[PDB]
Amino acid sequence: GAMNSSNYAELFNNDIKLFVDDTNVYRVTVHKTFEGNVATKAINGCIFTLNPKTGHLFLKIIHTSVWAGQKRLSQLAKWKTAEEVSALVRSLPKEEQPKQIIVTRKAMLDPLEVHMLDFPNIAIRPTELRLPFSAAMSIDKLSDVVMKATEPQMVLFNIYDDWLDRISSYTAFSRLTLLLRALKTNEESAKMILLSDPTITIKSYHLWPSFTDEQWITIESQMRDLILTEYGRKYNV
Amino acid sequence: MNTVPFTSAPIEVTIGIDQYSFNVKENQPFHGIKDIPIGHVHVIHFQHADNSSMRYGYWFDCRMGNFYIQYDPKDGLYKMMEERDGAKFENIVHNFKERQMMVSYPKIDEDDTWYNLTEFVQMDKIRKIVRKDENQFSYVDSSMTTVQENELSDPAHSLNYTVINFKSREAIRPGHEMEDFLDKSYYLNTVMLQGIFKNSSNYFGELQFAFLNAMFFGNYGSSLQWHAMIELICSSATVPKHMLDKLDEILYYQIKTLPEQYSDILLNERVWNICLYSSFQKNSLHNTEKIMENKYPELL
Ligand SMILES: O=C(c1cccs1)N(CCO)C1CC1
Ligand SMILES: O=C(c1cccs1)N(CCO)C1CC1
Repeated sequence: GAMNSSNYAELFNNDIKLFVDDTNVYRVTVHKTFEGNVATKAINGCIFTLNPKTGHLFLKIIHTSVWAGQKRLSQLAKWKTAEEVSALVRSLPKEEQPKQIIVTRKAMLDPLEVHMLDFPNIAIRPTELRLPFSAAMSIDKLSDVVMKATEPQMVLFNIYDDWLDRISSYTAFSRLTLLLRALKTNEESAKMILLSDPTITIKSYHLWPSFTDEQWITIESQMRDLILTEYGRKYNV
Repeated sequence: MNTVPFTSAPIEVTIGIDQYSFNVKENQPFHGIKDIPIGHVHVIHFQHADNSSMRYGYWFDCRMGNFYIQYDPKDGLYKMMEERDGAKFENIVHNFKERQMMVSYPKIDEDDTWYNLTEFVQMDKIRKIVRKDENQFSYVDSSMTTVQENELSDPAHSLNYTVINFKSREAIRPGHEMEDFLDKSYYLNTVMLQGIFKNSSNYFGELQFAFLNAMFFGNYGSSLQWHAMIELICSSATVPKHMLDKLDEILYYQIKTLPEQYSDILLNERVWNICLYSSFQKNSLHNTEKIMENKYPELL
């Protein structure tokens, strides 16, 4: 069934699973035309496909050329997402294929189900949480590779850096979700927290700064505050 | 005009013949139904007074043999049987008619309702959906499940309707996932019409038979099948114009005949609102949309 708070540790068991988020697949800027009408201009996007146990991120970059001459783009975007996820699964060795794919938006269920008919033993599941995976384009290195792309491209990352050397998947995913919630809630303040100290660097092969265990506790506390204040301050409290 | 005699009526029962019905009291001198119009299939159906559970009945065509009803006190139901001795049958019927112990099929002359509900329904096709080849007539009841229902448990007692499944490899060509899911014309015209049913008449016949079993027996799997066959046409952008016009007539008469007090269980809100207001054919079912809006505006 649906993935929710009640079955949260299931994410970190030994059944291979993927989250798929399609929020950033079809991205536009809205602008005025010379005649005073409104038009969209598409910009590059990405599918965010994440193994929550290992941190492996399959980032399929969606180049704007895939929209050329097409209609009903927001609908096509869901089917394109399902096509690419299905292609990714077929490219993996059998023993690496997922047993479940969890979609962050219910509108992805039928497109993925149809594209995965060849895989009757892969469960396609919705989630009840409002997971903040849309903020992935607030991660600077991810945003950079998406916007620079000149053609369709898959880029692989570990979204946990080296954290799993010191913490469990359960803790790593919780830290990721907290950082993404911070980035979603107030991007500027969140990014100030993460880079304020010039002595804490981001290794070339990492996405996040090299915080010590102690520094992560401080950082995570600061993200909770920013998110607590804003949840208070947004419900004006 | 043919006759279905009854040996007797030992238990109190509501007997239906097509869209008509009448009450027979325990041990009342009822000996059958006469003046049944030749040229159509018919259904004779039963609801016992004690146990309104289990409506059941028989589909038959008097051109295919001489049929009668006889109550079985062991199995507790009225059974259809074939009489092979033709002179014995004529002699029985003639005597029951002389003693005026039969009800008359009560068709009004202007009234085309039964033809309109059974236009494409043929005994030969009923007998492939309801498999029991030693009989020329077919038993159906409220509880019987469909083959597709059994895939999701006695195979001999099943309704073998054509399986329709919109998220199936049969429905979806590799490489046309989005196209075929959003526009089911491929599945309708190539897979089902050209491949399985061979023509639109057999498709309509199964659709009409499914509706009639839903209405007369409350058969839930039949109702699912009727709505699936409607939805498959409405969700196809490319349907022959003659099929759309005929479908509108078919559904019009089904909706016209449906008891108003059964509409809540027998009509699926999602399918009908999709078909009439969102689908490719939202503007192709004028008669059906007008009777639905005037008779069941709540559903919509
Ligand atoms: O902060 C939390 C909270 C847990 C329990 C109350 S807050 N996160 C991120 C961990 O740093 C996740 C739910 C565990
Ligand atoms: O605006 C917010 C939040 C603000 C601050 C922390 S969460 N939410 C969370 C729902 O309560 C919106 C749904 C996206």
